[PDB]
Amino acid sequence: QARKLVEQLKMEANIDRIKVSKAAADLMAYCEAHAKEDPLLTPVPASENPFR
Amino acid sequence: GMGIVMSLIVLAIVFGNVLVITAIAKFERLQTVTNYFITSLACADLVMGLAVVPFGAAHILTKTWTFGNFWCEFWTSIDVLCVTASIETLCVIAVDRYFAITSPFKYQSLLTKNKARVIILMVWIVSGLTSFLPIQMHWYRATHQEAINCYAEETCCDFFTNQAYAIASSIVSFYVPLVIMVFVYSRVFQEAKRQLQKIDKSEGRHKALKTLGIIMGTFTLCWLPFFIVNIVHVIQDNLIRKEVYILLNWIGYVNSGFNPLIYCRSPDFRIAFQELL
Amino acid sequence: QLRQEAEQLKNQIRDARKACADATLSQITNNIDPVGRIQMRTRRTLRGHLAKIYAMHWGTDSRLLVSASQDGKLIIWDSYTTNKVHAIPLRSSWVMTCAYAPSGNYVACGGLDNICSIYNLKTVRVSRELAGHTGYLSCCRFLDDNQIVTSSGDTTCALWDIETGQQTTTFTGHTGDVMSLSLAPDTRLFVSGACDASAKLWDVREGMCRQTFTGHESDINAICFFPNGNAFATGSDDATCRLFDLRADQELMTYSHDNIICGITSVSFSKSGRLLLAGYDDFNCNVWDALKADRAGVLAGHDNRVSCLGVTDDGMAVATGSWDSFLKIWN
Amino acid sequence: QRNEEKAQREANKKIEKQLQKDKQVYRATHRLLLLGAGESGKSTIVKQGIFETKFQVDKVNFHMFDVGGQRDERRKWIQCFNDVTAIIFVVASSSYNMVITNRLQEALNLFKSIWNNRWLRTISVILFLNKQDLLAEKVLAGKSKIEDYFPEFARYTTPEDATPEPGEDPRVTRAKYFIRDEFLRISTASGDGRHYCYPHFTCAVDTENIRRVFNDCRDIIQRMHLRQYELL
Ligand SMILES: CN[C@@H]1CCc2c(ccc(O)c2O)[C@H]1O
Repeated sequence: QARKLVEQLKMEANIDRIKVSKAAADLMAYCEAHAKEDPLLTPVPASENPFR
Repeated sequence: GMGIVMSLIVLAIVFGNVLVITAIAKFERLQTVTNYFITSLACADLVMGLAVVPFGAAHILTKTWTFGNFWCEFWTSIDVLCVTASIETLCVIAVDRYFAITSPFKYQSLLTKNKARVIILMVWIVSGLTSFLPIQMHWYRATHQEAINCYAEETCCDFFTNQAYAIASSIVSFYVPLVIMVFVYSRVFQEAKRQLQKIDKSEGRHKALKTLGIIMGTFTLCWLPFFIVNIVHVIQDNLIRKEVYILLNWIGYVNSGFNPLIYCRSPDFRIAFQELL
Repeated sequence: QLRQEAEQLKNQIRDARKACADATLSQITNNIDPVGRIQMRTRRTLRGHLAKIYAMHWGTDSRLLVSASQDGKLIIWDSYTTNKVHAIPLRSSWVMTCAYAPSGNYVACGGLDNICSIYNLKTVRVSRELAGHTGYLSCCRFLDDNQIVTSSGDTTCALWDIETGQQTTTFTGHTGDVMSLSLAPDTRLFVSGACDASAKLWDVREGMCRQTFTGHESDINAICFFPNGNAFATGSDDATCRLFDLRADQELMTYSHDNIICGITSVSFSKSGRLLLAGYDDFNCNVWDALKADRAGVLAGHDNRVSCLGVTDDGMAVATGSWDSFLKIWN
Repeated sequence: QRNEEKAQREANKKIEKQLQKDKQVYRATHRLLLLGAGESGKSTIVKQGIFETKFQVDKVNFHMFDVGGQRDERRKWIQCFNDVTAIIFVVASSSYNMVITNRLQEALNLFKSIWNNRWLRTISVILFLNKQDLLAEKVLAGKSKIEDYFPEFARYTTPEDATPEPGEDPRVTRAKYFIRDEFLRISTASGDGRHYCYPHFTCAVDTENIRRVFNDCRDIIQRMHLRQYELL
């Protein structure tokens, strides 16, 4: 069963991966861009709120 | 002097009962079949501490009932109703514990919230019928001249009652619940002892006595001395003085304040009290 | 020979992931303003379950949600009016998962019976009973009205075809009992965490494991997928929640505190991805700022442990289901 | 939109009535978990992916949910059985020498794991020591002594307060009580009165097992109620 494991590890060995800085910047940009349409982050006005 | 201690008693009763009621109401985990009876008992003790005790303290200190005769009769009826409701609710709680311990498999079927509401309502209707109906319809009115003079004058109020009503009220309020509670708690003590012996026999390698001692001792030492003299003063006219009667009545009143300290102590109730305070 | 090659490959993976660490996420994020205190109050409390609840799933309309409990019943609520639209009895009393189809016509459930039951709401009979899993099911999700993905305790995840009722493909090579599963918004990929610390990323169409993340130390009880589609946060039993990145291949941040020592049972993300809401065994949920790993609030209305947590597609409401058989919807 | 709301409210009322009926049904029954070892003899007991057996005694409904297969050392599913009335544990007391660590030691480890579980910090365990006849045959006639596989047996002496069978040998009673005490030590060490262990010596031919389970469940609920009111 070691052959399957080593083959899987070899398959997972070579993937083009970006630097952590770029990924963190992308996540920050996504969080900032869509922050306006977040009822939980910014409380919705009492009017048009479905529950209250 | 006397005003300070009575005010403290009123404050303690009201505070404890409102804490118990709000702890049951606010927290959903505290709502249980037994806790419905606990809530009924707390409501009885709270209406006690609100109407029965402050008015009695005012009557004692002022030495005159400044309120109307109708208000005097209403206060007496509320007093009887609260006392009998509290004692019968204690009896119902004892019966619920007895049914939970003695017959555990059928306890779930026997006790239900819908059925518990019926039990509480029946207890309160019995209390109402035994308190309001005879007093308001003036069936408790005595016949001797002293009672006529006391009740004719609206300035002063003292409890003068017939032999029949006094005996019936005592039996309905205390003695029958006393018998029921003594029987059921002797039984649950017997199962507790048997379970302790079984545990000792299985795992060879006190608490029930203390708990039942508190539960029965506070109730007996609070209400039995009052009801003995309640019967006696009817049996012998000159045996019991008014001051002793009132003192024992207030000793019985203090049971309402003492009651949450013994019936509402538990990890869940302690946590709820800590959260509220 | 083979073991030495595997060890060398693992060392190569560790070295490659080390070289990608240009800067920690906290270093970049510390400049941006904090979210601030977040206060959420229970708007709706859903009552009617007898025993403990394990799973819930918000409908695509954000109006209907389905909850599963050990009662053997699958109650479908209406969150706005607090009305039970359907109450589906189940053949097996023990269930551990539930799902809501995107179309709203189908609902699935599963548990210790090793069988995934799919119910047809619009017709509440059992549309199909899916058998083939050796162990208990832990989580189910709907790709479409015909494809369902189930994660079981036999250390294998499977993709079924509802009409055919057979495993179209089986995801193997996982060393622990899979506990939670989540889908990408494009439904091309999905992730799964198991008892073993590693959490894997799969490809639905091909059926192979693209990537593996092993940052945790204990059982992976919960998993959620970032709305962007390039990250996913896992909740484990070691009182830590960690944010992994598919493109970076290693963790970015670790959400934990010394005060809390209980495991995490359910995790979810807000619509913008800023707030990571995680359930806990310490009887209440925590709201984590996903960007700075700073807690923003608590949800302390539950009496028993929180077993499931979810956020509506519209993002308006957060519903948590606990073991006290009470569903509470926060906002 | 009022008609739709009224219809939905009527559906809610019907569902609530059905839920109340099912609530009465659910509270009526008692749930038990059978968690014996494969060799211990779960089949013999259950004769009198998950197997459910519904048996009622004295108008009390018991449901015994015995997990089938799922042969995993790690037991995540055990947290599901947090509300069961009792956990019925079946152990083969005649397997003190079988290796397929010994079987008895594996059962001891499993019992210790069940006892020391955060979710099972209240659930009591009913212990059945099956295959009593085989244990007696091995101890009496067999040349393999339990002392070799259990070193602590040498210093062990039979309890003064014991209940030997009407026709039973001394040495086999010593062995049986030692095997019982092995589980009882684990039972007594951890649990501080919330849950207890009920060790019963079961034989394959015994038919009173249902009565034993009924009595043990009654004792469990009685002790739970007594401890709730601080009477024990
Ligand atoms: C005015 N004080 C009353 C008079 C008689 C009485 C009381 C309480 C309970 C009863 O069953 C009674 O019959 C006393 O509190």
